[PDB]
Amino acid sequence: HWGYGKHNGPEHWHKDFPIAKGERQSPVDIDTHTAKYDPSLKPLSVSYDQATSLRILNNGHAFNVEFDDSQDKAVLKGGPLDGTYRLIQFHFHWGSLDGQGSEHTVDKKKYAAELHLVHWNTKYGDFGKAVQQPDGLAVLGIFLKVGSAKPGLQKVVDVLDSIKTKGKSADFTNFDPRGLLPESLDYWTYPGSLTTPPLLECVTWIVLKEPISVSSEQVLKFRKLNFNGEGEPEELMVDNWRPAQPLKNRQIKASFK
Ligand SMILES: [Zn+2]
Repeated sequence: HWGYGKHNGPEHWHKDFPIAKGERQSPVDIDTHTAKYDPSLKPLSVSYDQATSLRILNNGHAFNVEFDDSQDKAVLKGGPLDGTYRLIQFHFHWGSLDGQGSEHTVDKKKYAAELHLVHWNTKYGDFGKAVQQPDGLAVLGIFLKVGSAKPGLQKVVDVLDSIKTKGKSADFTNFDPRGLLPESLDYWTYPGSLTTPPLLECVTWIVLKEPISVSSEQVLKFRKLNFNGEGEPEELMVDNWRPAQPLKNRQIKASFK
């Protein structure tokens, strides 16, 4: 019964998920002056040309755009990563106001939203096995700021009315996630965790420096979603972000000078 309310929000999660107070929790604040350039990192390889989206689901905490992850069709490689990571889903975190919503922060700055493209390491066979490993997942995080619209987001925004409430899904084929990426792949990377329960410490985070712009109208549509199920009291799906956690014994590395 975790969520983002007063009585069940991030500050409560540790009671059911003690790993919430662990050594490599996410998100974190990215202190840009203390991140260090690492010349031995590579460029990221983001290979989404064969991506096969299937469905969009309101799971009660966010909406997930799900992919076919039964072959190496949309993969992330390179950067800090060893081996091949398959795209399974993406989702967002966002605020009630444009001044908050991101999970990671940059010099304490909060963005209006944050996109998470979730990938699992093929050496572990399935997502469920991958999340039990320290190098199981790679999550590409992309900040959203409010300004110009993102044309490649509009197909997502337009289906949201059909998945208003928890448990609703809709077919969502032929969506191209390349239309959600910024121009630059410059990034920061560090070892962390899922940002939702069970908070497993299985993620190599790759957070892009360049935000994407979305319009106020696009984010407004996110904010019409509901945390509740149909026929339950309406609670808008807003402020579905975990705040920054202690960095502890971690260094954030930069791919760029
Ligand atoms: Zn997320």
